[PDB]
Amino acid sequence: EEKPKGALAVILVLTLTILVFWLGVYAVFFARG
Amino acid sequence: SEISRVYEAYPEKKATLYFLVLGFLALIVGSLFGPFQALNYGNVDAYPLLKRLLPFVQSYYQGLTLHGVLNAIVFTQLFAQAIMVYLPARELNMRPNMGLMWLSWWMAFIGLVVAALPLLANEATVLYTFYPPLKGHWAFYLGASVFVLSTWVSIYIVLDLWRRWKAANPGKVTPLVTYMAVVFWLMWFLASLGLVLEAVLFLLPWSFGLVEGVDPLVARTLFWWTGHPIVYFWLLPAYAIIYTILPKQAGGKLVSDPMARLAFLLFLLLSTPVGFHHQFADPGIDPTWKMIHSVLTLFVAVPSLMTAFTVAASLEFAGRLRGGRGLFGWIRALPWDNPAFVAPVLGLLGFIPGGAGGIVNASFTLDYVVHNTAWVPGHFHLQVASLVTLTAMGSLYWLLPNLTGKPISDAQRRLGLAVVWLWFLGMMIMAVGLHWAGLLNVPRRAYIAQVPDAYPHAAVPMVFNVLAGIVLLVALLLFIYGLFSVLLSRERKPELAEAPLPFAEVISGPEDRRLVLAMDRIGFWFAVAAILVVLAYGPTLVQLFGHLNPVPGWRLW
Amino acid sequence: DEHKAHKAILAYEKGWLAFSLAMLFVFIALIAYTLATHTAGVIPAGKLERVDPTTVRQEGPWADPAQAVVQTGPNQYTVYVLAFAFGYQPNPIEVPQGAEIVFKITSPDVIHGFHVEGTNINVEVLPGEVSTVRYTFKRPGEYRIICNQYCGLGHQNMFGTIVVKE
Ligand code: HAS
Ligand code: HEM
Ligand code: CUA
Ligand SMILES: [Cu+2]
Ligand SMILES: [Xe]
Ligand SMILES: [Xe]
Ligand SMILES: [Xe]
Ligand SMILES: [Xe]
Repeated sequence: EEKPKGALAVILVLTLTILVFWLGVYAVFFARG
Repeated sequence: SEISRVYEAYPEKKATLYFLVLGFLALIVGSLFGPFQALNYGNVDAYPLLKRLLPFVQSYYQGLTLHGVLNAIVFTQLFAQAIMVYLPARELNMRPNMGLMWLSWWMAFIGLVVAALPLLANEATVLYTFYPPLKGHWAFYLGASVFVLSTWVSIYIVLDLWRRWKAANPGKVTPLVTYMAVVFWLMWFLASLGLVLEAVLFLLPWSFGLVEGVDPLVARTLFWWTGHPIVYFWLLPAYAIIYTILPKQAGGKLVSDPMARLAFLLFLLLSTPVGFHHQFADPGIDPTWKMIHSVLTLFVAVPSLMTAFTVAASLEFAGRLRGGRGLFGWIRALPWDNPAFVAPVLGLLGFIPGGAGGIVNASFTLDYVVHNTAWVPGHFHLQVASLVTLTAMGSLYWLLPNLTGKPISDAQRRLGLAVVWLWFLGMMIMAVGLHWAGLLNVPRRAYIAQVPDAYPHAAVPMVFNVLAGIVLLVALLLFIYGLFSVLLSRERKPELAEAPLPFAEVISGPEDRRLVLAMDRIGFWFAVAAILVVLAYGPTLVQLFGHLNPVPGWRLW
Repeated sequence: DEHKAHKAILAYEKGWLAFSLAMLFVFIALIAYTLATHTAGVIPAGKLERVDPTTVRQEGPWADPAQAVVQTGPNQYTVYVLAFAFGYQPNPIEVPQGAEIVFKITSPDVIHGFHVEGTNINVEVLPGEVSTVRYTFKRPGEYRIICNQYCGLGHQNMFGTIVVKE
């Protein structure tokens, strides 16, 4: 039909989850430096 | 001497079943220790009870070895061997060399038994990583060796099937499932070398008394050569099912054949030369090489990242054909009444947190935060204990019938959905509990319920670990009940044992051809993969082998 | 329909791939950053430093626990730690905060973990090998060492103590 709105919404959640994990632990790394 | 014309016509069906059964049996036995390990990480010590039930159990650690071995090693391998041989066989409609296929089952069985004896007798309480100097009984190492080598036969069988098919279809592109299976086994072959080397050069002569010392650094370097790719060896069979079977179960199609091929190709290329990510905290390994492996490891994440989109789009597609509404309508349109659909979809949900965990672990310096903590078990239960297992569990609903002719009643189908949801839910709760306690420096591989006051700051995540343990205990029980109810009924519709596998249709495009063609240069890509391994491991391994420092073995249980 | 969705997905797929790769390379840049800072000290020494595990507490820097700490620079103190079957030597390790503490850890039996709670110090200790990590404490107190690598039946009870000096 058209643009994969649901699939893009999924990989958005994935991307945000990746960012919270990575930046969340990137912060703790420097907090314990 | 064969009672059903279904097995005379499709003998591979029988061999497949034996792999499966043996696989799930090992899954059940190994998983029993799970609930107790969770309670342990909830600060509750239930082991006396376990000890009363299973007398042979001598400690927390023996139970953790059985858990890691029977679940992560045995179950997974057998499932793989079943899936990555049977599916490509049925797709090609070709019979695998049956002499060899039965040979591979006996190897796995004999190897399992031989290794089981010293494990069950507390002669091998070293965990599923069996790091030296910790010295187990010889029959553990021999048993494992044989069991793993079983795969080499499997590799041959598939390659054979592939050559034969290419002969009867000159100039035709490898069909999808077969392609996957082929790159899969080839990848495994290259991956397995690390372990083989460790076993052949050190482990086996060590445990037989030929040598008295083993260098610990080299042994664990070789181990992780195999160590990482093996998890992909666990993952890809599920992936195979997810790409080629799940879309059908969802009521849609695989939206891209080339995408799936690419994903698998990348895995062949990038699965093995990344083992140093398991060795960040090790000494004697150059920091530059660690960074290199760190980069290659972030690249091996790419295939998964593609999978995520390809599969999600296929599920969105399926949902739309079912009458999918808006941004989220497709989701509700899916068949949430069918376990074979539900199980893997849940697995994929938890895989998101799982993968994010991995990428973190993969970032060199950031590993120092979480290494050897409960975070790592948190990571992988989302990966293997959730996605792989659920997929395996859920595939029983089409697979078991296809092999046995035994139908599944509506009662079993609903029993399955409960098991599925509970397992998933339980896994999610534990994931939170272990990740939380892992950031709170609680170590893994620890009987911390024997030292109650050691970790007071993990008060609340300890609760989640208790909850999960209960939740999952119930689910496991229900699985056993439901699994046997199916394997112990005499209802037999031989027609459904002859029905084709519910493979999904694949949407193809114009540009496919030339890309697909390129990927089908298997011999080229194999050598390429081989070269990467020599490039990423060669330099280091050379220096280690020049300066071997073997130390004596220990028994500390 | 179906063949229209094929082109749309494969187009957003390429955009997703480009974005993913870009995000990964940012990570690679933010990891390359931490390697140029002072935090990168916790990275184990790359060069090989072989030792005998059977004579380590008989002859050598790990033989005498009293000579564990040793000022090796104006603000540098080299600590010779020994991780062994269910304990750490010296216990406790005593060092001044603000000073660069160069740990050199080894084991006489099996593999151990050296995890200093609160810090980035997380190194595997290997029998016959010296684990060499550099670290600067910036806060005073009693830092607890945890053994995070399974080392036998007393593994859960293997703890240590570092008392940085106010
Ligand atoms: C089978 C399970 C295994 C998988 C798979 C796995 C994946 C990764 N791992 Fe790992 N791992 C590490 C890094 C990674 C990375 C970068 C990935 C990547 O392959 C992950 C990529 C995943 C993604 C990029 C996510 C994609 C998301 C998808 C595909 C789901 C989308 C959902 C959909 C579409 C559904 C939507 C549905 C709707 C209805 C909306 C590292 C560090 O680099 C360590 C060492 C830690 C330490 O210090 O010990 C490590 C440790 C382990 C150990 C411990 C071994 C031991 O005992 O010492 C095990 C068993 C394990 C297994 C597995 N691991 N890993
Ligand atoms: C009944 C459900 C399960 C529960 C409640 C459970 C729980 C746990 C817990 C709490 C740990 C941490 C042990 C420790 O660090 O001391 C653990 C470790 C582990 N689990 Fe499970 N698990 C379950 C099922 C599975 C499955 C299905 C697999 C693989 C298919 C698996 C593979 C592993 C492995 C390989 C380890 C690490 C072993 C080691 O470090 O020696 N588990 N599990
Ligand atoms: Cu040393 Cu656990
Ligand atoms: Cu890995
Ligand atoms: Xe082995
Ligand atoms: Xe095994
Ligand atoms: Xe092996
Ligand atoms: Xe592993």
